[PDB]
Amino acid sequence: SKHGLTKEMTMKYRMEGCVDGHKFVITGEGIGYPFKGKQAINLCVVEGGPLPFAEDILSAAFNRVFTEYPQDIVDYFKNSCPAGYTWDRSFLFEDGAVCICNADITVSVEENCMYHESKFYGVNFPADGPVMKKMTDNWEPSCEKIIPVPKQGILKGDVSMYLLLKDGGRLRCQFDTVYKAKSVPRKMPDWHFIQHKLTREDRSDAKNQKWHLTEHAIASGSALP
Amino acid sequence: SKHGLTKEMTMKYRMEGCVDGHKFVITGEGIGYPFKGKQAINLCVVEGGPLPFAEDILSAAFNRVFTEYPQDIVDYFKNSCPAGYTWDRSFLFEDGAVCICNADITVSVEENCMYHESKFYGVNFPADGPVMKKMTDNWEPSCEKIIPVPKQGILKGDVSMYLLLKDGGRLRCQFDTVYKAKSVPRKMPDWHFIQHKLTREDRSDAKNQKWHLTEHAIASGSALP
Amino acid sequence: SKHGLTKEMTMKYRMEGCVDGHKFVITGEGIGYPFKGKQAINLCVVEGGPLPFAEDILSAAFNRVFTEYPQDIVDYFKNSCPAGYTWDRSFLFEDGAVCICNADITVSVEENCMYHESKFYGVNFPADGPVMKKMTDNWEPSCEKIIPVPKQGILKGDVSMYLLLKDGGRLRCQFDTVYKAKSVPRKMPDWHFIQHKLTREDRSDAKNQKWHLTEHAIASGSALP
Amino acid sequence: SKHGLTKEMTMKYRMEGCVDGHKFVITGEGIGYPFKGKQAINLCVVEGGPLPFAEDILSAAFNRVFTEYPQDIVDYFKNSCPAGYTWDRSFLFEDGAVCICNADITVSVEENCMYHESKFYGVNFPADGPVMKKMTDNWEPSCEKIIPVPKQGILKGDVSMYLLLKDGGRLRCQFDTVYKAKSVPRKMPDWHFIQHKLTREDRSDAKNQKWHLTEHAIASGSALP
Repeated sequence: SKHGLTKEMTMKYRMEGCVDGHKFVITGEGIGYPFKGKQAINLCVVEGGPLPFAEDILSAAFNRVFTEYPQDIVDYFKNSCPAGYTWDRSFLFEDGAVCICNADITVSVEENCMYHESKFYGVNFPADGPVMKKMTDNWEPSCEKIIPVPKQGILKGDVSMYLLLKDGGRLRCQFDTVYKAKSVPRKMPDWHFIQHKLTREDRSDAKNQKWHLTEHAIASGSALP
Repeated sequence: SKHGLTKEMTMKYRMEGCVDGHKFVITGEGIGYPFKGKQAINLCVVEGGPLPFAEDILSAAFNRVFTEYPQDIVDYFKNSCPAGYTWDRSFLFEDGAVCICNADITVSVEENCMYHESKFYGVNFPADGPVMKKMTDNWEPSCEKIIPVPKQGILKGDVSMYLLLKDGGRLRCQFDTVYKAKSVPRKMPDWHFIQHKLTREDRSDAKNQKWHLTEHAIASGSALP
Repeated sequence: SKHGLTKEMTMKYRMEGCVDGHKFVITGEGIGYPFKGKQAINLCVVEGGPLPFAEDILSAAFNRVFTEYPQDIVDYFKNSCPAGYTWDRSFLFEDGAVCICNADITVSVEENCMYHESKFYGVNFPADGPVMKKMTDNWEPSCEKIIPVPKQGILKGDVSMYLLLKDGGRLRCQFDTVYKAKSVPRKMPDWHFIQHKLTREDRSDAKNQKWHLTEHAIASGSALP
Repeated sequence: SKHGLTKEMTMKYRMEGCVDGHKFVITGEGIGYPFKGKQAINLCVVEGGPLPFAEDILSAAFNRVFTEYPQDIVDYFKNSCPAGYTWDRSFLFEDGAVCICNADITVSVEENCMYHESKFYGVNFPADGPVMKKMTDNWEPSCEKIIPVPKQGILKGDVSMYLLLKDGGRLRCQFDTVYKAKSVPRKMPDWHFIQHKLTREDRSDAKNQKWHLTEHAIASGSALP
């Protein structure tokens, strides 16, 4: 219980959102390894299912506690634990669609469990587009830049994301994030990168829309000396 | 009760939102003239006040039923009444801040009253910026383009907005809106303009954050023959 | 010769540019009415023809001297004559393509003729897109906002443009312009609108790519009192 | 003379451009190591000096031949040699300024020298801004994503850049590039990253504006297995 964290943790999730006027509630459970930056998550749509839009857009909404950090970069995210941190993100798609997501991350040390509460709002996805037609096929791996805001004790993230399409194409989406520990820390990182890789597999049956998500994420500094 | 509307109506409002992590609830009452495109509104912060951000950002969230339309353009908004219409908008500020707002408009014909329920979410306003420092001084009058989407029976709005600043400057914000009647109509307008003019005056006292808002709005076609 | 201008003038044009690596030179002649805001132009491709891209993208590059101004708004553009004015514009298309155009406008009072010299550079139009496939069908009429920059004696223009497509669709393009009289004037306008309407008709034959362009443009203040 | 390249090469440069209406010509000479991804360049302003804008904006305009590539990623850039390749880029600054740059790269095998011819156009830098006030202090190291366009035999680059400011701040700029070998190759890379690090030092004296630029660049695949 280095910051209330252990090598293998469980996670519980609850998301509320509204995309193109369609409301929904999703819940989930997962297992992850904070220090390896690995997590695996099972989501279940609990209101408003089946969703009229691609599962893939919600992927990056479901915890930088799961990142592998080298000893030589401050780990703003694990240091914020157990109380945790919150984040706000805008997604700007190349076709004018816009999302905002908000999440709150917290640890129960007694349960060795992370609680994740999020809100997802999306507007202006064209009904004819790959998201509303569910023609998407996961995000490509990426490199996000993490930038400290020193006067404020918060971080920014900047990653240009690509949602791959079933027809072989790709849809660009700009993520701009604000990461805020619940207690603004005296120790702050220098700017660094975090690389990410997602997998997503639908496991929906007759009763329920359900899928499986994984992330693998590793922080690092510039490769140039 | 042409569409359940009369020449002078009252309006009730309830807004829930969250800007840079700060939650709030606002309620309001107003009086307006649908056919003149004129409205006047009094807002009161009922949770989360005083607000940490400029009142001005919420202005365009508080009803295209209040627009003066010439006989020769279909009035998508009055035609949707009494049931009403919903809209979704993204605000993209020049400094990277992003909002989304959602509203639902409906008429009680028996009460001669419009009900307005909205949600406002904003992220990434810099703490040092004019919005979070409350250094803004109303929006400049504008011309919004309204564009029909014929296969779908909905409209888009496109207006480039300018929030004026107390120091003499201006902050650009791009509004992209989707307007959706609750029943998709057979009669749709051609593209047209709507011009808008807002006024805003804070009337906050010791007990309550409160302000007064007005809009005047007129639709028209191109000025070129 | 109010500013070296008369009610009906001729115009000569020369444009050099490069779009997606393809270089070209266009020359033209026209006739216009400065005080009515009306002009008609004939262009001829003189190097690099036939063009691999839609004629329509060059339309707004070919003179705010041709705008109808009411007496109650300063006419920054006619006041700059005969010496004239220069302008710089960025075009940002919704699909990531980007152009820049630069023009220089000047009067020969002796010839009652406006000289127009411009540069047009475009990058990143997808080869598969409506511009490079020549699938476009004129711009929709628009309303540009003109904004004074008082410390500097220059104007900005902001117009959200829509290039119509032969298949019934539309392509958004954001124009941001800087208008600079060659002598920064003591008399500056307040912000106002200019509305525009273009027509374009190809008149290409066997020897030469050629087309005809017209503009009609009228300035005005807000329609709200 | 693997593709006409050797381990250490000289480079000659000529740039023509225009930023906010100010024209200029720059020439340069350098020495670099193609296989190490290292180059060092000396620039001299030969017309239009001293420049009214920060040297730093021209930095990324002055050759992906200088990138360290692992054996397991196709090197589109060295493979295009000696004939070479061309590229087109848009720069979109957070404050609305816009640039376009075009370059042509070619090898003289007999002289063991790379020739670099470029064009740089910038508009809408505010006179009051850090670029026009020369208040900038180099770009931060970055990670660019290189994306193949398989039907066309060209690459795209996407990098979100940060120009550091003398006052401790930062200015965001989005680079979107198109890389085109003069002969479209049968061998194309998969998407990968290139990381970059620039240094810039002014060496201007009484006669001439002059500076020294270096780049170090290394390609790599995702760090996630």
